[PDB]
Amino acid sequence: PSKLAVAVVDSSNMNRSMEAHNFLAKKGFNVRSYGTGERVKLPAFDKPNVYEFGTKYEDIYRDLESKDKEFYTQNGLLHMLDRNRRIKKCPERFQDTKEQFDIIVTVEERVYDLVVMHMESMESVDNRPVHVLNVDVVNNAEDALMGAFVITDMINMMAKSTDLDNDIDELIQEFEERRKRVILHSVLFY
Amino acid sequence: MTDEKTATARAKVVDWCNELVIASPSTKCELLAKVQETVLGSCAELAEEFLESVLSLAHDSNMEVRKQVVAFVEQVCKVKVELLPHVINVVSMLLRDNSAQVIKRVIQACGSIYKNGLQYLCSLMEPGDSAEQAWNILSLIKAQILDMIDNENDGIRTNAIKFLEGVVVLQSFADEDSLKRDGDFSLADVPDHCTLFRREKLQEEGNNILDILLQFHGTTHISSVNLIACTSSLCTIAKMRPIFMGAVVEAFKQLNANLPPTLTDSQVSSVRKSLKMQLQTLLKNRGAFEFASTIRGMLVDLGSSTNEIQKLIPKMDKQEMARRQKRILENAA
Repeated sequence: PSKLAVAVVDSSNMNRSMEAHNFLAKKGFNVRSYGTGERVKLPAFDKPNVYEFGTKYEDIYRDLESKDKEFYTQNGLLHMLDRNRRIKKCPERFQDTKEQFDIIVTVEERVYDLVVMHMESMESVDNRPVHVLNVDVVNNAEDALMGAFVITDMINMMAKSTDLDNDIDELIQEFEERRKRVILHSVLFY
Repeated sequence: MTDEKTATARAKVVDWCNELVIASPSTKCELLAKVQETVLGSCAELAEEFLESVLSLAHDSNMEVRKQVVAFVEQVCKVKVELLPHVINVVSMLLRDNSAQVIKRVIQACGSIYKNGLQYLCSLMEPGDSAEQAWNILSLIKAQILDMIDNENDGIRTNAIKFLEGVVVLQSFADEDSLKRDGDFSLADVPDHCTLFRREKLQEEGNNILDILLQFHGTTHISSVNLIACTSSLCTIAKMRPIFMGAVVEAFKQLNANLPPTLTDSQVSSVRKSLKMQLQTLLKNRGAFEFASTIRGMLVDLGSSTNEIQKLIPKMDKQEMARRQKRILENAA
């Protein structure tokens, strides 16, 4: 709708960012998504499915298919991978992107810290500011869905503004009240 | 020795510059993107002849078009900085713009423009009249953006704070404790043979801009975005120029003790999280030696553990500490 470049960031770039990516893209937003982790982690507690960033969603689908096609259909991981492979080729790492945004949405405070640490670690060149917001999304299919609606609700309200910089703090303040949520908000520079 | 490349590129941009006068603002931005790529990239020689063609579009009614002109002028000072006196007027004029979106883009571009412009002007041994004109416009640009900290737009204020950060850093002297940054330029890099301006006068201005930022940072009705932006700009200044370390640590100490009552609960948490990060960064600087206990105090107030703070302090030899411990003792008397 608006000319806003939006990015949704999580740990793996699998469940929470992709649920929000999918809904924001369907609303017509210029959206990109990233993961803040070292590697892509998929669900024993001590036995996870680990992949490097840049590994195709299709290859991860056919890897967990050949591992156990029945188990990974019952836990909904193959259903998730089906959605992601339709959105883009592979999960991407935020720390490696050269893309610039107007708004960056993190799904948890731990991710927020990783995004802020990373952008602060780099010398600013363009002196271009970016709003970094945190919307707490619990890492499970049901909460990733509810969360994606909140993030879409928040980005839509912000897209309506004729001057986002001048209205953003009041918009967050009323959004927080209505939705009974805490939205951490920082400003970083490119 | 010659070839067809320049002529083939000139024919391509002549076509593009001709379409501009009769193109839609949307088509104008597409054309300008192509003109920039060729005239300042692929065939860099063609840049001076097609200047006025692009610079005239600074008057266009569409703000996107005006923003594209800014993007072009910013590239000119990066690759063909000798053209600086011919493009610098447009920048100053565009700071008088009605659209806040245009103002923000101009302030953003002025960061690299002022650094590249300052580097070029003090490099000339026999500077002409055009050089004195360009420096006069650059002086006015600094003053223009300095006024914008009292602008009614929050976005304008945020960009203005960021611009002023680079000026303070350029208009001060680096030292042993300064963070190693590749393209770092200080007053130490400004020659004595330079007639255009004096090192002492730029330092005086840099100190005045810092004093303004320090005061701005301590106001009671500052926005959360402006406060976070100002806190990080003060952190960059102190880590780049540790002479300012004491001043910045004091500003941070005063802020943590007196959070503006205009901040919301979320804004407080956001401001304190950023303050904690800035303090962690400063503690890593060798120049923060004198303020290590003050910084520790604040980090404990902001929830850091003893061991998290301890790991940040740089390892120093006793011969280095004695030099510092004695320099701190002689300066106090």
